[PDB]
Amino acid sequence: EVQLQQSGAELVRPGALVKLSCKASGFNIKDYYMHWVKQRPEQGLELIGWIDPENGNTIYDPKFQDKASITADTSSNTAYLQLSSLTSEDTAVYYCARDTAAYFDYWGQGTTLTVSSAKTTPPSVYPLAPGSANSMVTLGCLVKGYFPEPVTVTWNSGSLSSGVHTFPAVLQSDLYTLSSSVTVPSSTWPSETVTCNVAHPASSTKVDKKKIP
Amino acid sequence: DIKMTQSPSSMSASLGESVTITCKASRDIKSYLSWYQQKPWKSPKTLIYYATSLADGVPSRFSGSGSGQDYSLTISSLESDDTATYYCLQHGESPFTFGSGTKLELKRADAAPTVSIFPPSSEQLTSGGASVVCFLNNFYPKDINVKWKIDGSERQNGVLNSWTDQDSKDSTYSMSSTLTLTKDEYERHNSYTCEATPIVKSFN
Repeated sequence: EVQLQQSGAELVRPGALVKLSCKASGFNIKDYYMHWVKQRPEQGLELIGWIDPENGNTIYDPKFQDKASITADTSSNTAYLQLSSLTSEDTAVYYCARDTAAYFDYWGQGTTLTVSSAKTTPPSVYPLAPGSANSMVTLGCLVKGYFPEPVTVTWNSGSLSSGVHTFPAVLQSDLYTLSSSVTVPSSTWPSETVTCNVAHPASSTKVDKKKIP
Repeated sequence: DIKMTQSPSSMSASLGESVTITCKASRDIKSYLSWYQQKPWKSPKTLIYYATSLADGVPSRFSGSGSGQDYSLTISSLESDDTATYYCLQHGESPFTFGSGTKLELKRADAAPTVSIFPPSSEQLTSGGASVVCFLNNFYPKDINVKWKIDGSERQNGVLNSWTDQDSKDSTYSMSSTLTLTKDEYERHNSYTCEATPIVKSFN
């Protein structure tokens, strides 16, 4: 299968210099044009430029002519994206994509770049049980005070999909706060064992919080 | 730099209805245009290429028309899982450019939320801070007011609201309202309540 693995979430300070990577597998990048795209929170797609690994040739959307510098290593099947003089304006999700020449048939999972002075901080995870209360039973998880984005939240380690709602994080202070809700039938909550799993890679934090009344 | 004007910015239709999205290029791109679909927190997925060709795995109800400088994406029989943002991209010449996109939403039938107020936790209280999260789940339309009442009155402290994107299955929206407080400020008053417009749920 054709895949494109991108480097992990990165938090760096203003004025720094980064170089994100996009590693191909299942095909040879020497054969395609690879592209880089930027996408800010709840906003559109913006191409930065592309490269032809064969000869090393590149072309950039003029907006990025002095911000970005795309490179490739045919040996390692890897494409890079360098961004200099970082500002908060550069904080966003970056994607690499293969261009067959008719469309973009493969996209990397994307890399989350945060430009800020804030320090990495693990979240606290507080279970949210009813405490009062009946056909349905809703309970939630509360991920408070982590930085930078993002965090992932699962229940029973993946088991139980529907009846799930994870709300987008908001800045409660210098940090992020996020909540998630699950909805299992009455008989379950009690007897069963409902837990939420949190992952905050940026601080190699993993946590499981068993719900309790 | 060939510019791409995409239209409309956002729109809604009821299931079954058909929507048409358009993109116009600043010059003739000779059908070297493609459409994409992007759902929330997800990467984009190719929909059409060469103006009219469907991509693999893509349904029939998605079709592309136009030529020259004018192009359009038509989705005939609208499905609740069609909620997303669509982008056109032109490769008539480098640098290639995307349209500003169209945010498409499903126009279903009114639906009241399912509220669930939650009391701060001990571990949280273990730290000088308390939060009272309220969940308003699966409702439509998306707009809604959220009011909190400490005991019987409304006093300033701190409220934060977060909405999920539209549901692929039932086409509803969900929101969380979290009342923030300092531990000791919480250990005073007694009847906390979150209202929605009314609808109420509370605890002592």
